[PDB]
Amino acid sequence: KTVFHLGVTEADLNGATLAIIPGDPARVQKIAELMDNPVFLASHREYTVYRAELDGQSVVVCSTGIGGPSTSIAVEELAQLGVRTFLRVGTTGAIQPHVNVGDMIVTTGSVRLDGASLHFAPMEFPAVPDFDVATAMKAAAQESGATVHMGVTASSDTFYPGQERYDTFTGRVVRRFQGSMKEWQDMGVLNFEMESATLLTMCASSGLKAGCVAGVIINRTQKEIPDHATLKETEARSIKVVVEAARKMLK
Amino acid sequence: KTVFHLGVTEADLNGATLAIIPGDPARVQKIAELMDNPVFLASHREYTVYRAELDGQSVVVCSTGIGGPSTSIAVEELAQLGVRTFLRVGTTGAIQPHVNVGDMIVTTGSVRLDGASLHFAPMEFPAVPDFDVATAMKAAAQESGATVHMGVTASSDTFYPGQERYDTFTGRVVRRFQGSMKEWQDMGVLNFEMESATLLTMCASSGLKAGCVAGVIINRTQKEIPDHATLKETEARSIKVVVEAARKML
Amino acid sequence: KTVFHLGVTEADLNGATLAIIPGDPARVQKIAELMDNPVFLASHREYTVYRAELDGQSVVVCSTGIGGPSTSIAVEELAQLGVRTFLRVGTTGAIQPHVNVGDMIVTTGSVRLDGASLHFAPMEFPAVPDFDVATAMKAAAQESGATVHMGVTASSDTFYPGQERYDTFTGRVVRRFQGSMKEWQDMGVLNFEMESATLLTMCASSGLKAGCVAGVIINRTQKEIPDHATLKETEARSIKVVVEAARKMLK
Amino acid sequence: KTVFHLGVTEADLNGATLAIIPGDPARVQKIAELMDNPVFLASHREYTVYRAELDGQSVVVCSTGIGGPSTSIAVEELAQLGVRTFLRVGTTGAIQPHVNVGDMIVTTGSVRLDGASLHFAPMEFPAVPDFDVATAMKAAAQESGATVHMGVTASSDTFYPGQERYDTFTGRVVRRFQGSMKEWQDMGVLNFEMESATLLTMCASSGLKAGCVAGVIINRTQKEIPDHATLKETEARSIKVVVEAARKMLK
Amino acid sequence: KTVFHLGVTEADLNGATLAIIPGDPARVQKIAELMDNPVFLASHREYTVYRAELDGQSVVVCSTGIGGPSTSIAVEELAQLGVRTFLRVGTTGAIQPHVNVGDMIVTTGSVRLDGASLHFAPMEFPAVPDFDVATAMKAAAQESGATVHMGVTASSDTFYPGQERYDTFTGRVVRRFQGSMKEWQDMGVLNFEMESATLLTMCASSGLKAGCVAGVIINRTQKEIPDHATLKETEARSIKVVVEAARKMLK
Amino acid sequence: KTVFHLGVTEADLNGATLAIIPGDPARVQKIAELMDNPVFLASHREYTVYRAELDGQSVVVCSTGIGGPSTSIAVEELAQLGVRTFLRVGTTGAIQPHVNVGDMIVTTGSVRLDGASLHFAPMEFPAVPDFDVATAMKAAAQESGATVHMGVTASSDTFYPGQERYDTFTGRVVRRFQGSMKEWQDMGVLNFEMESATLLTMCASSGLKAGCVAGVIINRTQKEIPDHATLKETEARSIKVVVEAARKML
Ligand SMILES: [Cl-]
Ligand SMILES: [Cl-]
Ligand SMILES: [K+]
Ligand code: NA
Ligand code: NA
Repeated sequence: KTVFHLGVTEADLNGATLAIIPGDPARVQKIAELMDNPVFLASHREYTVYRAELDGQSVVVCSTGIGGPSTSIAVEELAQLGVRTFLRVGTTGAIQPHVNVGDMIVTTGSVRLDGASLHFAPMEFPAVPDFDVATAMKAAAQESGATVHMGVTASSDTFYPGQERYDTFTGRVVRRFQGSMKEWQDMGVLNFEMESATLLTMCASSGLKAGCVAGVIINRTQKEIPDHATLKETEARSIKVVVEAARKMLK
Repeated sequence: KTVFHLGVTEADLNGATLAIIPGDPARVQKIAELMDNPVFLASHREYTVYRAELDGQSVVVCSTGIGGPSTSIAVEELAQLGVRTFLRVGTTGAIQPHVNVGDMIVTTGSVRLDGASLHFAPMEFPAVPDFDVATAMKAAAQESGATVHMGVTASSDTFYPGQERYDTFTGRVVRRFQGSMKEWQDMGVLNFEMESATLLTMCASSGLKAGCVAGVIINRTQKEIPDHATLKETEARSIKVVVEAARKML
Repeated sequence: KTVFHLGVTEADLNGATLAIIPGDPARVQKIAELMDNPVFLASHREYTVYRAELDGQSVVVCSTGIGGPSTSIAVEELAQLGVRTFLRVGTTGAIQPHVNVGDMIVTTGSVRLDGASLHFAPMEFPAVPDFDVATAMKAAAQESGATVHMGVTASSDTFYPGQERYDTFTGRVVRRFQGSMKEWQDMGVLNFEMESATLLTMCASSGLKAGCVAGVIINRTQKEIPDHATLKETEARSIKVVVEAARKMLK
Repeated sequence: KTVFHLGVTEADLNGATLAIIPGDPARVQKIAELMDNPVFLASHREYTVYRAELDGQSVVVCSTGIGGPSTSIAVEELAQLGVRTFLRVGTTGAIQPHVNVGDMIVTTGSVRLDGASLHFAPMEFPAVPDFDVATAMKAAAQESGATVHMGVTASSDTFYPGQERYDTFTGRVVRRFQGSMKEWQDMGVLNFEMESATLLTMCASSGLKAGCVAGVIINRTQKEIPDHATLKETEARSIKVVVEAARKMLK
Repeated sequence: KTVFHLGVTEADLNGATLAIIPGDPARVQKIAELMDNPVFLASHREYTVYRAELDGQSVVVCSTGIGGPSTSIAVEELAQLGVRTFLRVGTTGAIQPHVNVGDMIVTTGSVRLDGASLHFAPMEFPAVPDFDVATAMKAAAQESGATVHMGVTASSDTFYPGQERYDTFTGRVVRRFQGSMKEWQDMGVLNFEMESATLLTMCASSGLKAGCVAGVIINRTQKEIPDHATLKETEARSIKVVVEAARKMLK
Repeated sequence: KTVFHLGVTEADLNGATLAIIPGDPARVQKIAELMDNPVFLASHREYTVYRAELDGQSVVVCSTGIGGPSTSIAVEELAQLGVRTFLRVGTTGAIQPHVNVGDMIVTTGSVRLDGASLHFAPMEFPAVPDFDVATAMKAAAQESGATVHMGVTASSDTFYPGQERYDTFTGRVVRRFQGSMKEWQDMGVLNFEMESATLLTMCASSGLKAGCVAGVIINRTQKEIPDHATLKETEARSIKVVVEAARKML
């Protein structure tokens, strides 16, 4: 009746079969307010849950927290309450020099540098979005006017060594990830993030539709720092895009 | 420069940056003749190479043979000669009951039950098609009147135990693949095929655009050996689709 | 010099070298409250940070959120700011019949059913706590009058399939985890939780001291979803213990 | 009655229990014509099937195409039709400086750098030839007057990165295969090819007798290009040897 | 009624529930004679078995030989005869620069660079000692006045390449172990040894209590082969420690 | 210059380039006495080392103890002292019905269910004996009059769960090895053993010549208990065979 982590019932969802899932709980209300009659449902741990209405249809907005584990919980419990489509939205740092701040990335596949994806399908299984969702996301992102990159995302269970960051406490990176960023860059990988492999694998192997869209707020190959105005616009466009993607997904 | 296996030069390709790559060498000419001015280029081993023209643009048709290994050779050598986009048109076995023989399946991602993909990217890397290619294949399949399915393909380095076929000489399936078909089926995997994992991983990790459309010649809900009656019709439909998909990519 | 996620500085920590790291942001204040001069530092995402004083020494309390990924971020950024010792206090599902709800388990080693641990050390590396911390946790737990169990914890990147829960949306569990709970039970594994493998492996391979003590909120031999009853009193004991464990580490 | 890929029946084989299996379909007739009454059976895909008679006994010659996958099909379908002994013949590129063009390599074991072998046996299983076959091949090869090398062959699922070739489109080789040729060389590996691991593992784990014999036509460590006559002699010798090996295998 | 390899009966053990298990057969008599009424039981292969009495309780001393395999046999067959606690006392090579010859190392966890541990638990399982044993070992070692180190031990199935020794016949080390010693050192791993991974994993997963204490006979930051001069003295201190650790475990 | 574990020098071996390596130290003298001028060199741990003479050539006999780890030490340290050929001899339990007690098994390849082999070569590398050694062993075994089996051996790091034994303290076998004996049986594996994967992988990847021969003294699939006479005859034949195998190698 009431799922263990989200603290929400099916009734609270008002027939919603689609959820927009940001990572940050503070972003949930912002996304919900883009739609009609946003309603606060619950807030427990990293899970802030809102409901809103899009073209007369109920839409859930639920934060996942950082990482596949907390994400897998949110998706599972929402799925128990009837949610079938999951739209990942956020902002990300690109690792390709041709990708600029303000561009949109729609994940076509994820490098599974996570662990939670393995709890739903063996490693050989592709962390791939639902085609309709990826299509809707591409459409919404392009209609926003932004430059849109359809490509592979490296999905890491860590923010630091898994994204080959050396500016750390130990300043070192395990053997597996040494020189990994260059390897991903050469393989055409667009960006790092921390939830897509879990989300895509879990859903693609569980009869759920999922996809990931993100605004690029920084480029690790570029030394130039984006201004607050461009960052604000990119954040806003990212959530505008995901809501329009939701609109395209609704029937 | 003449590539080792394909036996063709970049000049032979006449500026072609797109290749249609069937597995069956006999399908190459059949695909090429759906296009303009088809010309036989070379035939060596499982590699039959034709060149043709589609809306004024050169297109290569080149068989890959069966399997990731022979496929990886074909793509690499075509890539050396300037080909950047690869459209696999193949035959496949459906593992979902609702899929019918004669249907088309466009791979959105491949289960990597192959070995060759590992020679281009670690297993964590997704065997995913280029989005434009997958989109073009879906559109082409629909516009050709075909019934098309978008979804995950289990891409196996074997035809028999890796696709959990039991009607074999030993009748055994190695532990790893025991119950695998139902596991894939439960996970929503649409079909079995042998080249998509290699092709998709190799291309997605090498700056090449790839995709796989395949005609369903069998449903594993019924049997293990594809009926010989529907093969040619299904193939004919698939090549119509892949050529139209190529047209959309150009 | 503020860390990326936690939003705190080294100055904010007032020389703290020890951190208590609950998973639940709500539990942070509750822990800091048991110490002297608790002060809210920051709250961003699943990271709520308080500072407090224990026997005249500054102690950080910082939520990790659910899962290895968000935990690894908290630990790394706290480490950048001078923290060297991390005490996880959390909730857990015991899988041994002789362990009761309300009991406490000090992890002596974690089964690495996560992904983040691999970003710090290969799978062969033991997810083992610092010996001094485990010692301090055992003594603190005993001195609190509660029944304590020393032993191995299965640390999963998921709450559902990785802990072999079948009462789910798909009702399926991937081949890897089919029959896994019985396997762990037969191997003497005490409980399931979601952060210890990451925490212990990361710290044991990074020159950081870590340990995990957890209150049993459910016995998996009985059911899959923990009773909401006694969730509070179990939580109350665990944080009492972890503070005393911290006191022993600072002595 | 008719096998799906090869397009032949048991009757077409005329009681043959031994098959010579070259990679190249264009080579099948050549091998068959070394024996008595060569008869074209079928040609489909990379599979050209001939029948011939050796000392009054029927022998099948069937191409496999390049790679374990296409090979596994031919072996399986031939096995269904009664073939129990499989003699791989072809030419190869050595990686040892002491192995010269014109020499014969008889595989005593294969490094499993393929995928198909795993579909018959886990990686721990040795890709080993049947001892009688290896013995017969060594005998035939030595009786040919050529210098014969008995040793380990590296069996790669690719021609390019798996054999650490950098003269490619991307010019890159995955981490796994970087420095791999030198590793194999130092381990005494004689040559690269692309079928033996699959063939040998499949047969050894399925009650089939298999072995691989190859003429050396190029050496990765040598810069000299062998002349046309030498290449022709080596090709001719290789198929003469495999037929003589078949003769020794026939009972 | 005699166990397969050890050649002893339960009656021979005289009610012993605790075993001291050195690797060296010659060390068995030395250990036994530190206690009361030492008696030779049997010697077959690498298994020399003695019995003695410590505070009126029977203690069995049994060599394991070198390696997880022979160790697993000894542990199993002793467990068949009622032994529940296993104290490994061994020799070890220091990985850290300031762990000196003659120091004692108590293993808090083992890097599983072995194969035998996998025969009892998958790699995710922690090679961790029983807490009481590790506690008793630390106490005994510290009370003895020895210089004691608590920490992670790299436990290898080989003495040479698995402990990155280069002064060997080939002078080669497989890719996996190239640079591994520095990796372990940077991760804070204290020492190399060959039995702890198997012993600890086996026991922790089989309801047996185990621990490993080892005398440092070489510092690997200096050389590869232990000097003979300090062997006897280091061994003498280590066995004094393990006997006292046995005393602490008995009750 | 004495090697650390074996406690012998190169001079001690008197130019020996071949070693016979039984697992049991007690069997070293029994092997050495089949040859000329046997001499005790050293005994430390599980390593009893003898030197002997076979047709005028020095041959070392050295025990390895049970398991790959201790075996790898002996092989390495002997190799440092000039030994290049290693003949493992022992007795084993067969898992195939057609393999009777008294028969001889010459390993053609080993299932690497060990850990030490990985310290010399990745798992993909075949645990294969030197062909001359295997050939010499087959010949020597045949000349003794015993039925000889050439085939794959499952080489386990444990005696109990790795050989799927349930008559143990816990009675438990880890998931990996559950049903494993039947798997190997179906794959035609002849026997279980505990040293060959390490020995063969180490030597085949290090320019050393190795092989394994073993008399069968028990069959997992047979109820019948072998009598003392046949057992005694089998262990005696095994060492006779390995000495003759050594003779053929020299
Ligand atoms: Cl099919
Ligand atoms: Cl050492
Ligand atoms: K041993
Ligand atoms: Na989280
Ligand atoms: Na092929």
